Amino acid sequence: EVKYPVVYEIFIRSLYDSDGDGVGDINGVSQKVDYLRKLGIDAVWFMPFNEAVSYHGYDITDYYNVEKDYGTMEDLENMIQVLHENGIKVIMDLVINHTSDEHPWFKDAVENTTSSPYWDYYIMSLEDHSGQDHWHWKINSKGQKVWYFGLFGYNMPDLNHDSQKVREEVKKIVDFWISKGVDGFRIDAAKHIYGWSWDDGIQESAEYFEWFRDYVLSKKPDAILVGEVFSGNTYDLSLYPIPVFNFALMYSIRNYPEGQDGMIENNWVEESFLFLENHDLHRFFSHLQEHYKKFSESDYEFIKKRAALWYFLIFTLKGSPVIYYGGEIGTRGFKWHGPVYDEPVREPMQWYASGTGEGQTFWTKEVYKNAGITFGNADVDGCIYDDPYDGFSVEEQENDPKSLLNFIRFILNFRKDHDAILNGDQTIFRDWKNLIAFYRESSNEKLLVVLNPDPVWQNSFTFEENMTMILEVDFENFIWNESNVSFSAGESFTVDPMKAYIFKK
Amino acid sequence: NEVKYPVVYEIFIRSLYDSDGDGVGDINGVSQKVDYLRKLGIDAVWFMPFNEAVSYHGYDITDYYNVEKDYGTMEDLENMIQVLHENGIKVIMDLVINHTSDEHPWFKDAVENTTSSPYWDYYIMSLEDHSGQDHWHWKINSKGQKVWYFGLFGYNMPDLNHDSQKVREEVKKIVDFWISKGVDGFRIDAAKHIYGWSWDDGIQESAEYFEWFRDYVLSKKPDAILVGEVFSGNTYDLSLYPIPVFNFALMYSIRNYPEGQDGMIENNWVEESFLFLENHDLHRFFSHLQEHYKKFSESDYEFIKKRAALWYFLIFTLKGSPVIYYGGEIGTRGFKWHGPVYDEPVREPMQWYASGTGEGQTFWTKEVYKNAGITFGNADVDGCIYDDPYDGFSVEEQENDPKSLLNFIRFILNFRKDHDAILNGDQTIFRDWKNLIAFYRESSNEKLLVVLNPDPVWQNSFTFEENMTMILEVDFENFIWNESNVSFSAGESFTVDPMKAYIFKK
Ligand SMILES: [Ca+2]
Ligand SMILES: [Ca+2]
Ligand SMILES: [K+]
Ligand SMILES: [K+]
Ligand code: NA
Ligand code: NA
Ligand code: NA
Ligand code: NA
Ligand code: NA
Ligand code: NA
Ligand code: NA
Ligand code: NA
Repeated sequence: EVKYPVVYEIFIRSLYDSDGDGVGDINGVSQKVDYLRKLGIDAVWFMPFNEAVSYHGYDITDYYNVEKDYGTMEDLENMIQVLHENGIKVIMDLVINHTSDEHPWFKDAVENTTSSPYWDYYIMSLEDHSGQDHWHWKINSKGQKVWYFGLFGYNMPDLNHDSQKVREEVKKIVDFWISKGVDGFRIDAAKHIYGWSWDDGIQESAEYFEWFRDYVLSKKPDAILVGEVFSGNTYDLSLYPIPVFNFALMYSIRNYPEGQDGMIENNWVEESFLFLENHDLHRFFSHLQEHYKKFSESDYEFIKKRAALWYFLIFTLKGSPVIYYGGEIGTRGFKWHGPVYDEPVREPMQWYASGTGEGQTFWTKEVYKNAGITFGNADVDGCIYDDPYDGFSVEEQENDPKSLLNFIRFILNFRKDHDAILNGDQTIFRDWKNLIAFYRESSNEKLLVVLNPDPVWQNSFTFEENMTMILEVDFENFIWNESNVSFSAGESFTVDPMKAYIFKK
Repeated sequence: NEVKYPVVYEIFIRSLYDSDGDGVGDINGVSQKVDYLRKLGIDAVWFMPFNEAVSYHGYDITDYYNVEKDYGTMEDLENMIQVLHENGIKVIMDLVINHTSDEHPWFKDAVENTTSSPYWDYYIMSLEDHSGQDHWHWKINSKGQKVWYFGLFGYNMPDLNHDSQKVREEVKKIVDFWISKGVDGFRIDAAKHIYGWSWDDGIQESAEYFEWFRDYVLSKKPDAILVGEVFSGNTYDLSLYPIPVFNFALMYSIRNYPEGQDGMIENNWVEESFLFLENHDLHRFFSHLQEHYKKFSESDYEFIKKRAALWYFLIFTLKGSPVIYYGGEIGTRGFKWHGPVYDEPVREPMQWYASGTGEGQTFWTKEVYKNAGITFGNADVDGCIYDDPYDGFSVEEQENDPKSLLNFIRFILNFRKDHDAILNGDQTIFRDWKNLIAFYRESSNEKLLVVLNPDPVWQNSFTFEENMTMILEVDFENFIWNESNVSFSAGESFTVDPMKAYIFKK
């Protein structure tokens, strides 16, 4: 009964360690269900929890088992039950573009070549493919050289989705996890299902998800589906027959954090999931710092205010908003380019003022130590982009009325009470740099949402019908209230710089 | 004998060539490397700021009328301009007039003497309280008055007040002065920000400002080169300016779609804009491509080289002045950092030698990296995070290697010199597909058809609208090129394979 649930993206390894090895785990997730519920989220998307070679989980070796680092199948079933009991759905990261090169299917294809049932699961050859783009090779025990295609590299051989066996195997994976209680799927690398290069075959990849959608919805009509199509082009995003993450809006906001004429209409993708950061990007807070060249601590409050304003927008626009774990406390982080790469935007969630306490994950500390990184005291406290006592923690923000955490909790709690946002259509009313205004309307409620992201210039509009102000936000003073004020059709309303309002019919 | 679209080489003096041994690239060093520049096929050099300034990059100026001492003397500069001129190379000065250093004597006087200072009107200053207002800063003078001032880029970069006619007169005077030194044109820093109370405020007002600036400069020197740095990927914003600007839209589009995209040329077109693939504020293009493909291994260098080469080919044949950032021609690597260093790693010592060391090699970064505790890439030892000894990335290793990026670029630039249609011609789009970029260049003296297929997989084809002769073929996948002529007739069909380019002549 909620068309546009709020999604929380969790990296299990960095959330909560329930047994002391420093690694976030599945029982750890269950132990933080109260925090999730109070945050106001409707669903969790987990980064991959299948058995996999690498820490991030995107190179899978068993689709039907749980990564041992995270726990057991029993743990997973229990956690799904706990989240459900708390009104929270579970979205599974489905990684079917490729497997690990350590997947038993692939190992068998390498060993037994054309005699292997899995030879046709992949894109393989015994003919020399040296020098060809994205082709790799292994030598099996018989000394034979086996060539295979792998867009993402030698350790991620591509699956052959022209094989009906592979399609049946995808159906079995879907069936299996639906039987465990999973509520939907986030489909990894949805851009690349087909294509002989990075930007080849988006039409064929989109077409693939017609059969996939039909199958999943046949088994579970209310299933959540979202594809990761890593493109900022609205045409590419709109091609897909399933919802996708709206990278266009995300990039637009990052490029124009003080607004831009036409921002909403120009980056609109119907039914898309709205977000500001994820496990593949610089953290949004850090991006804003870089944008403003404001890297010092006296600029934190300045940055917080701009961040909050764009969260407000994706929480009120039509579509499902996605919060990346820790985004709600302003978690910082930049991708690196060696000797570590995406670890620093996937760091331990900061529960504690001091950076340490019960359940605190710290798996990164050994990673950073072995890599020789001491910047940010990373090799001792585990985080390049967080320090003890710096205000970035759940503990420090929890009872602070001006924290980003409590703003987000406030808006998400507000959101639950308004069917026009949860289920409604949308009609853009204004789409200017300093005046974003849109109606949300379901059969039960009609709202007008307005926001001025410009730090300098006010704007105004005339009411089209009688409405009541039910929310006011002042991002510059960082205060908000729900005092009701009536307005009449024909009345002019001024929207000051960095304010937002919601009016109700 | 005019060239409307000269090839520009962007030089960071500190990182090019050290002529006196302190490890700091200097102006005499530039003169000593004039043969390399001429032979590369460069028509003009744009120098990062060489005025007296606080920081290593030069963008916080304390004297518009003197040369930074790290780089040399005014006499050095005059001789260097002479040397480049004698070699057919023009000189473009980085003109930084949005702001000065807070250590500029004008600003110091304004703070100290307030409304009695001749320079009070030069800045955006006030004795009224501005606490809490964004981009407002203050200093307290010797009389204990708190002086407030606007500084978009920060407290140490107070904005000049361009609504003041005194500041307009000062700008005229700076321009006149450097013109009298033989400077051939100006790259205008932060042209997006001349006006505006915030980062994205006042672009129209800033564009309007350059009408009077252009009119004044051209009145003094009709053939002056002008290009504004407007840091925006929006073609409408870029096209608003009455002077040429760097085409950030095309650069971002190529970086986002390095295997082509429908409408690439037309959707990112900015008339008279300067074309480029990297600069001193961006990740190096070679490194960008590595990240894009997740190909950071040395076994992938060849693969990356080929892609880099085809986009250089494009910006060397499209209408506009192409700009090469120093070391781009050997595929120099580099990522911006976010602490303890920032843009230093994309502004590292030019790699002249296979070994990393040799006469004139700059190494000013070695101390920077040592003091910041950076040992990655052995940087505290050889001064480069993003270069190693004997790794193939140097002028020495590439200069006589037939398949090097340097030899390809040098080849195309010297080819370019012989074709008036590129140097001076108009442009007419013929095809604008992901796997078929094709456009005419035509001057009164020559007509060309340029064709490129950046798609690594899918061929395409077109039909000739008139008889033309193929005068260049480039195979990027095999990394070979040739100028053996082949005639073609109107109505004849031509197939453009993946990763190939052609130039046909009427
Ligand atoms: Ca902290
Ligand atoms: Ca080298
Ligand atoms: K992934
Ligand atoms: K600059
Ligand atoms: Na654990
Ligand atoms: Na694809
Ligand atoms: Na694929
Ligand atoms: Na830290
Ligand atoms: Na020197
Ligand atoms: Na501006
Ligand atoms: Na300014
Ligand atoms: Na090095």
